[PDB]
Amino acid sequence: DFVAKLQDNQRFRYNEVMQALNMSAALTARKTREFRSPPQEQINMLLNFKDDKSECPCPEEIRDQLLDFHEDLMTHCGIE
Amino acid sequence: XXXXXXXXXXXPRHRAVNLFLQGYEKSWIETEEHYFEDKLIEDLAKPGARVDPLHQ
Repeated sequence: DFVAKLQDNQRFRYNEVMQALNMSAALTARKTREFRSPPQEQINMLLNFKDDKSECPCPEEIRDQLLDFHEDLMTHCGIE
Repeated sequence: XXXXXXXXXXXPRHRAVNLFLQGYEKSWIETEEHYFEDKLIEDLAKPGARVDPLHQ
């Protein structure tokens, strides 16, 4: 379910940023991640929130559900 | 001089879930999430009743 909610959201943010183009000098830096950066480091960099803030994309809703599931895993294990 | 300088200057579906679980096990679980290295040895030395368990 997490990947189902993440992949479509990534594709949606890519399509939205492509319709609202606003061609500039930073759009290429933003869109190099889509072509370059194979899926391994792509998922590595789009899945990082343990500090206060990183370069996490717009789907912030799934971050909270991932935190809840991680706490559920911790309490299923011996971690208090 | 400025003119000279200017002249000089002019001259698909399950790969995503597999990679997700890989990244999760790589950077989400082993991130220092437990503290047992003192309680374990502390209760492992109590001879509640010889030789202690830690001594064994």
